[PDB]
Amino acid sequence: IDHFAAKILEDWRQKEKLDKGALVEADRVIQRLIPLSSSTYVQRLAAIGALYPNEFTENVLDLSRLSTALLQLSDTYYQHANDQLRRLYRRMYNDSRTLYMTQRHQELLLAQITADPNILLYPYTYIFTTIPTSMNYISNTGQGRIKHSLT
Amino acid sequence: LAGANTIIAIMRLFTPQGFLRTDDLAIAANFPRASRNPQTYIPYTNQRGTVTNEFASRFRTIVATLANVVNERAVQDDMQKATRSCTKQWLRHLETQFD
Amino acid sequence: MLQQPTGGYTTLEQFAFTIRNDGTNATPTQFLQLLSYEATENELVKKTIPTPETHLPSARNVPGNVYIEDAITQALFGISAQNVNAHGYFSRLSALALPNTSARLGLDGVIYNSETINIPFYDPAAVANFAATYAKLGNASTPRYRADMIDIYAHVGLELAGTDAERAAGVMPVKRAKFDSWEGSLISLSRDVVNWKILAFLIDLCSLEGEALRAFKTRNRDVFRMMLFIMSTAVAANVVNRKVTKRVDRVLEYIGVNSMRTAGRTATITYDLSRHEFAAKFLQLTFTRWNA
Amino acid sequence: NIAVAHTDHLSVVYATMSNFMLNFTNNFSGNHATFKPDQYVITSPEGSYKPIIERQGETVDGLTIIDTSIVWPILCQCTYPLVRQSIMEEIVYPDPSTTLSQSLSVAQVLSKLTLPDAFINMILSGGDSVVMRTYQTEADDDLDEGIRMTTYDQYLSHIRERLHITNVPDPIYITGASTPDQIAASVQATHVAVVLYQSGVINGPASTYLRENEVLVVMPDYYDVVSRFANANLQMNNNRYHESVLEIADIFDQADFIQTSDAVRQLRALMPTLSTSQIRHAIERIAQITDVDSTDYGKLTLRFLGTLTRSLKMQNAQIRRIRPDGTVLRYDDQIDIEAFRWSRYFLDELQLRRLSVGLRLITNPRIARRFNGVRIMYLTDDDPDPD
Amino acid sequence: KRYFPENLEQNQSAARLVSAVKARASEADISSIHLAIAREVSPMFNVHE
Amino acid sequence: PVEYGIFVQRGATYTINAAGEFEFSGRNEKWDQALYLSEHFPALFSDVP
Ligand SMILES: Nc1nc2c(ncn2[C@@H]2O[C@H](COP(=O)(O)OP(=O)(O)OP(=O)(O)O)[C@@H](O)[C@H]2O)c(=O)[nH]1
Ligand SMILES: [Mg+2]
Repeated sequence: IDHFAAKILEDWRQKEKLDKGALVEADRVIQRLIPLSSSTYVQRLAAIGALYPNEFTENVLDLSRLSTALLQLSDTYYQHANDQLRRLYRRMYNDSRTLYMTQRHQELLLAQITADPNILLYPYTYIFTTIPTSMNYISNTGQGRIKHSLT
Repeated sequence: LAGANTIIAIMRLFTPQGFLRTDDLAIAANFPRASRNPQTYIPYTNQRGTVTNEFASRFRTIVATLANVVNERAVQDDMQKATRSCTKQWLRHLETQFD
Repeated sequence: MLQQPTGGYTTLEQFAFTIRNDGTNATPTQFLQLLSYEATENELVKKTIPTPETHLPSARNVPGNVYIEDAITQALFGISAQNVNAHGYFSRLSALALPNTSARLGLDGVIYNSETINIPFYDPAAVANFAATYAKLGNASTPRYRADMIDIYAHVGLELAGTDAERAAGVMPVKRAKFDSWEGSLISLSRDVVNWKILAFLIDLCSLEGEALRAFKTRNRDVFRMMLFIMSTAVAANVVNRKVTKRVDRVLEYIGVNSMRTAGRTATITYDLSRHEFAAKFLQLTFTRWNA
Repeated sequence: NIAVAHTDHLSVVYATMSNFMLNFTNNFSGNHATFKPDQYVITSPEGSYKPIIERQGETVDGLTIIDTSIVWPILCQCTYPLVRQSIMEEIVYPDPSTTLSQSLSVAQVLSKLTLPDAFINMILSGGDSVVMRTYQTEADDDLDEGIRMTTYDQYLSHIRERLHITNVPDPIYITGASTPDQIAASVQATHVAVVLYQSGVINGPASTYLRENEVLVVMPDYYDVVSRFANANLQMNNNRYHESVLEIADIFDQADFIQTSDAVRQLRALMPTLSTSQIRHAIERIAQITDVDSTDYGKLTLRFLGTLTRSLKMQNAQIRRIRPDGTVLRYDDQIDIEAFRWSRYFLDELQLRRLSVGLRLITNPRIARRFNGVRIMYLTDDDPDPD
Repeated sequence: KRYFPENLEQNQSAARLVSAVKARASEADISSIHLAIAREVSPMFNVHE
Repeated sequence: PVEYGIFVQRGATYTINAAGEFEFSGRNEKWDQALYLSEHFPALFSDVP
C-alpha cells in the first residue's frame, strides 16, 4: 500500500506537468504501479490513482497520510454523485490488472514504441476518456488562518 | 436507547423463543382457571424443517453475540487476555452441546 | 480419400455438429438462441491479434498413428484432460504440412504415416493448408511462442456474446451469459462438443478461399460460437444457477474475461495451465484464420 | 567457527525440508514488523467456525513450548560434519523414500478420513431451511402463490452467511421508491432471489414483480406487514398468509457448494425429520460400513491424532481466512488459494464424477421398487396380474 | 459431564475460566431438574427469589 | 528507563491499519500469546523509529 501510494503521487505529479503541456524528462509515461495480485485496498488505490481526480490538482487531499487520503477519496468515488466517475472508478476496480490511461498518455506510449520498436511495456491497457469536473475547490495546506470577508 | 445500544442488544438475547398457547383442552374440560382467558407460554416449539432447529440457531446467534462481547472486552492482565480467548473457545463448544 | 466439395467438408451430413438439447439433436445455432446476456459495467475492447509465428514445430520421428482430433478436442473441451503439453504430439500436424507427404489425415482424426486401406482421409492439399497453420499448436507451450491468454478472450466474447453493432464496433460491454438449463448442462454440452469432428471445420476453414470461404464463415458461425462457449465456460470466473419460478437459469460470468482459474469445479470443464496456453494458441490461430 | 558449518550445510536441509509435501503453510516473510500467519478456519454457516491455528494449549507432548536456551549448546557444545574439517566425515544424503512414504501415508489416510461425513453432508447440504410466510396478493391465489417473506432473524441465521460464502454483493434494501428493475438488478447481482425490506410503502409494480418472480422479501418483523405494501388491490391481508419451510436448496443453486440435483432432492423427501444427533449417527454407520485400507504408518498416525471428529459442524463448511479481528472473510480470488473457493463437499473430483452417474441410478424408475399406499377392496381374484 | 471441549480443561491458560464454569456447574439431580421443569408451569404463590 | 518511557508511552503494541499506517496502543500492557492471532504485534519489533 505505501509503495502504490508513493507511485500514485509520482504519476499524479508527472501527469500534472504533462497536462500543463511543459516538456518533461519522464522515465516512463505511467509512473504508477499495476497490481497483479493484491488486496482490495490496493485495487482501490490503483483505481483512484488511474482516475487522476481533480482533488489532487486542487490539493483537497492531505498528503501527510497520503494512502489514507487516497482510500477515503476512493470511497467518495465509489459512490460518486457523478455517474460517469462512479462507473469509471468501479470499472477500474473490477479490472485492476488492466492499466487504465488517458488517450494523451497512449499517444506518448505509441511514440515510444515508434522510437524503440522492440521495447517491452504492459500489454493489458484500457484507454478511457477523462471526465471533466467544473468544481474548483479552494485550497492551501500549510500554516495560516484564512481571514474571510463575507459578502 | 439513544446510546446504550449494546446493552439493549445484549438484552434481546433474553427474549423467549416459544409461543403463547391458550389452554384449549383445559378450557374444554372446564378445569379451574383464575384467568379470564387461560393461556401459558410454551418455551419452544417443534422444529419445522427437516434439518435446522430454530432454537439451536437462536442459541448460535446468542453465543456469536457473546463472543463478540467477550472479544471487545478490554483487559490489562495477561491471564485476563488469555481467558478471553479461552472463553471464546468454550462458548463455541457450548453451542455444539446446545445444538 | 474423401473429396472436398465446393462448400467445406462441413456441408456433408457426415460431419454434422449438433449438441444434445430438449431430448433432441439440436444444432448449435438453435442452442445459442437460448443464450441471453446481462451486460455489466466492464468493457471488452479487441486488440489486434499478434500474427502467429512462421515456425512449424518439428514432428519428431513417431512410428505411431497419432490420434490428433481426439487430442485437440480433449485439450479444448475435455472434462479430465491435463498436461496437454508434456506429450507434444500436436507437432505431428507438421508432418502433413509438407507437399507430397506419404502421411494422410483420416476422417477418424488420426494422422497415419502412410496411406492405408479402408481408411477414408481428407484431400492432402487441404490438409496441407490446415497443418501449415495448426501445426503451430505444437509450439503452444514453447516459451518463445506462447499466445496471450488474457487479451484473446475479448475476441471470444465479441464472437459469442457480441451484437452485430458490438462486433462492428470492436467493443462490447462485458457480459454475463444465461440460459434455461438441465442438470449438469455445461458438462453434457462440453462433451457433445468434444465428440464433434472439428477437423472438418478447421480443414474447411483453412483450405476454402473466395466466396466459398466466406459462405462457410456464415454457415458455421454458430458452431464456432459453440466452441467459443464451451471454452468461455472453461475460463468463466464463476458459474451459478438461478431459481426462476420452478425453472433454472444457468448463468456463467463472465464472457470474454479469462479468470485464469485452474482449480476444478463440478459445473464446468477446467483448464490446467497447459490447457490455458493451448487454448490461447488455438484461439490465436483460429481467429487469425477467421478474419481475412 | 560454527557458522562456517551452519550457513553452508543446515541451510540446504531447510531448503530441502521446505519442499516436503506436508509442510503446506508459509512460515515467515522475514519481516518481524508485519508478518502474521494466514488464519484459515473451517466456517460452517449452521455452526461456529473452527480455526486451524488456535492457542488450544494442548501441548502435543510438550511440542509447543520453546526453550531459547537451546541456542547455547548449538553455539557451544555441538559439532557439525563440516565444522570437523581435521577429519572429513562424508555428508549424508538421506533416502527420499522414508519421509516421502510417511507423507504419502499421512495424506492418503486423512484424504479418506472424512469421506462418510463429507458424503452425508453433501446429501443434506440443501436441507437447511427458513420459515417463511407467503401472503396472498390477489383473489383465488393458491397458498403457494403471492409475496414471500421471512424475518430478518432467519435471513441473518441462514441466508446471509451463505451469501458471504457465495461471494455476491449484499441484497438491496427496498424503500417503495424501488422500481422492479432495481430489484431485478439485485437478484441478478446476487443470484439468490432475495431483497431486504427497509421502510415505506412498496409500490404495486414492485409487488407484482416480487410476486411473479418469487423474490423473498426480508421483513425486520411481522407487525402490520400489509401497511408495508401498496395493497391497492385490497386482496392482501394481515391474516391471509401461509407459513412454510423453505429449503436452502430452494433458493441457492451453486454446483460445488450445495448439491441440488433432483435426485438428491427426491432422496431428501424420503428422509425422516432429522437432528444433528441422527446425522452424526448416520455418518458413524457409513463409517463402520467402509473399513478403509491403511498402511501401518497410517494406522499409527490415526491412533496418534487420534479419536473424535464429531464436534465440528460441517453443513456447508467452507475454508476461509478470518481477520485477526475475528470476522470471517469472503474468498479473495487474489489472496486465498484457488482450491479453497468451494470445498467440493470435501470430495475428490473423481468421486463427484461418479456421483452424478449414481444419481442417475438412484433416480431410475426400475429401482423405485418401494411402493406407497394400498387399496383394500373385496374382489374375486379371477385373473391375477400384479400391475 | 460435558462442560468443556477437549482438552481445554487440561489447558493452563483456561484455569480461570474452568474454575469459573465449575463454580456454576451443579451436579445433576433428577428431583431438582424435574422440579425446574415443573416450576415452569406450576402456579407461584410466594414470590420466587 | 528514559528511552523506555518514551517507547512505552507509544504503546507496547500496534496494529497495521487498513491504510497501512501503524497504530500503536498507547498503553503498557504485558503481551500474551493469545494476542499472537489478534490484530496486534509487539511494539519492539515495529522497526519504527
Ligand atoms: N472499489 C471500492 N469498493 C468499495 C469501497 N468501499 C466499499 N466497497 C465495496 O464494499 C465491499 C465491502 O464494504 P465495506 O465493508 O463497508 O468496506 P470497508 O472496508 O468497511 O471500507 P469503508 O467503506 O471505508 O468503510 C467491498 O467488497 C467493496 O466491493 C471503496 O472505497 N472502493
Ligand atoms: Mg523511480
